[PDB]
Amino acid sequence: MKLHELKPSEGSRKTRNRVGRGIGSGNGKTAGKGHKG
Amino acid sequence: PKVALYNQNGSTAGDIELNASVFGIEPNESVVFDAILMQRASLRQGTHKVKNRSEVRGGGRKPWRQKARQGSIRSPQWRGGGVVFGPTPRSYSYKLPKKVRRLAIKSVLSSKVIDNNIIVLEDLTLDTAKTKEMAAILKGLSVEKKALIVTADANEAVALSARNIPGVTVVEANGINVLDVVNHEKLLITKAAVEKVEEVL
Amino acid sequence: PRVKGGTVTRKRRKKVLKLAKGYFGSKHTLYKVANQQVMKSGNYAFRDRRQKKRDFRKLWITRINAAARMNGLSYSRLMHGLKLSGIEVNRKMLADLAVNDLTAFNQLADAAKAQLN
Amino acid sequence: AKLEITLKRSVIGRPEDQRVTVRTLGLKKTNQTVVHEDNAAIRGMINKVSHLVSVKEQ
Amino acid sequence: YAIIKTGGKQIKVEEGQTVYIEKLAAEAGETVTFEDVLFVGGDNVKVGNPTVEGATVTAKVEKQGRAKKITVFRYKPKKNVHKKQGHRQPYTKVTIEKINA
RNA sequence: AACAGUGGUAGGAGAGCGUUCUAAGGGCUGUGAAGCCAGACCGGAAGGACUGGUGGAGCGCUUAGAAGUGAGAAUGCCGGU
RNA sequence: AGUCUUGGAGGUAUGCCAAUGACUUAUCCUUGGGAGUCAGACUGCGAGUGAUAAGAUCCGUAGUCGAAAGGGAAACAGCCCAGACCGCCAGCUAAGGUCCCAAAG
RNA sequence: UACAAGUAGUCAGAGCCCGUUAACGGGUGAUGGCGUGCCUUUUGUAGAAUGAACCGGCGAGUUACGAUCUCGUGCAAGGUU
Repeated sequence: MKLHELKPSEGSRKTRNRVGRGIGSGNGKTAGKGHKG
Repeated sequence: PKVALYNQNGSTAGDIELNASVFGIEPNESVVFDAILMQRASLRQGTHKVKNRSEVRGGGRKPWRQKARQGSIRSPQWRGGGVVFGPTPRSYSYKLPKKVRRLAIKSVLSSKVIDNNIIVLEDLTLDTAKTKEMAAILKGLSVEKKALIVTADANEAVALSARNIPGVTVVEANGINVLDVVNHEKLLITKAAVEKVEEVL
Repeated sequence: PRVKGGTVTRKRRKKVLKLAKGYFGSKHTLYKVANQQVMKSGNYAFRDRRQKKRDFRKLWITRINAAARMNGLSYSRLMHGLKLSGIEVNRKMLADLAVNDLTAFNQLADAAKAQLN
Repeated sequence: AKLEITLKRSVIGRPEDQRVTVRTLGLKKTNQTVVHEDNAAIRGMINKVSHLVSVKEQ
Repeated sequence: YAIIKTGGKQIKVEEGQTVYIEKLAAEAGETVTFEDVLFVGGDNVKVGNPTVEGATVTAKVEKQGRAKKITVFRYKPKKNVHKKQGHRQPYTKVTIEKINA
């Protein structure tokens, strides 16, 4: 395994969900928390 | 496996057996990936820090008055200061199960064996600690790129030489680890260090 | 580490301001109003790409009606006659061309007249 | 036999029961036609939605 | 000059002129042929029931391309609904050859 | 390939685009780097090139890793007008 | 799940149950993870209710909007028709219409 | 462009002036059709609900320790310091 061809095991790493960064991601204005509740 | 024996002069017609349980293991790429990520972390210092909204100088009074009063000149939306979360000093190191570490080192060694990037030397001795002599020896073995040299019990003439050559690193038998094996293209190891590594693992 | 960011903001706003080229006054200068106008233009463009198909048929029908009344028929009777003769495959658009460029298309009106009896 | 059932009207604004009936008939789009064997059950489900469908016999 | 139907649409063609059709498959350099000729105007006129029987218009293919890009953007006020999409509609450039047989 | 489907707020799920840094491999650049200006180019979107001018010394590609990770609204804060 | 069977019981002038046959349909159960929602609005039917016609009064019950653009009702959140993946200067219809504005007698 | 009534665009369209990353090219547009800004909130907004003079920069789901669930890897009745 060379240092420029590192591959993770498929399925071991998931990208974190960043909330509040636009309306196109589904978690925009209300940030997934919806209205007052 | 069996790998041709070699001498400092560069030529040998001998041969040596490598213990298959260490140099014949089928490499486990996922284990090596986690070993690289763990060891390449825990090298980082983590000495970073940012000032909170309460650690910034001033801010007590409510800035306004008249002739209302709302907030603090140090709220995060002011130009003054106050960072919301920012970095904070912390460690990044963690641990793996011991069997995982052993499997990772064995896998890297066997992988390097497969690609013919291993040279087993009868012995590496230097009468004089001259960088020139190490350069001549390295050229004799056709080692033009980054190399790792493994000795038995840390002789000093070899450590002093090759210390200045920009792509060479010298370690002793119990110092080998995943990063300096993967990183350096070639592996020079003495027959005694082979025995020591085999008997440790 | 810290990330500053100015280049992405400048480029993203400049794209909109360049799309707003030709608008009146502040609507080609300030980003906030140019963005609103560009969105409105997108909506209008969709709606009018439908209305264009609506409108050209209306124009074709009007021209056919005129050229048919130049022969003693109306649009409805001529279309019914044309369909009743199988020659109706011919469109409205192609009919209308053969009304500003070859009024010898009256042949078609004669066929419809013959079938309407 | 071999009736052809053609959805002539939309199901928007109709109560749920007729919607379920026409879905069971196999009609999803407006002006869609389907072929069914002639029985009394198929006839009955036809008459329960008769004003939203035209039916002809092969 | 005849009236062809190619792309679920009809066109009026005279020899030598260049037309743009829907994809129409084929490949540059090939000679396409149209069968549904609905009207053969000119000196002798042949209004045909459905299609003029025994009428074919040959043509030559020049290129297969896609038109200028259209940016389809739609949105709903007050509801945070946006949608952006690109579109280039494929065509075929064709030159009319002999408009009979 | 043959069917079937593709309006959408709260919300659930999936796939991606960009930014700074770090590691490995590969490279650019005083015969002109980053940045800035213009254009009638390319992709389904976020976006990406190529030419010309200005600029006068650094930058980017591939695979991974880590985040002070993307602004049009807070009677936001600071500056300019 | 729909519909017809199968039977029966329940009315005094439409229903209820089982039912296992079909013929169409693809749904529904359990466990686990994550939620949002808790002043809805208007219109039409009833005739439950002043059981009558009601208005009431709520009660049900269906639809649409909310979260739905397009055509019609001059204009029109909730009425009528009808559910927008994207292009086309193609065709047939729905509600509603055919003297001119304004497509068609 | 001095007979004209407008969320300022969009679709159709002559005339004039140009000539491009040659492309069913670029600029401006007399006339015709359609068309009540953005955000927040609400059952419902074009409103006499709310906010923003304009431009630029800065500005909000993190980290630590526990609990639980899924996926990956190692070993497995044992696994781990």
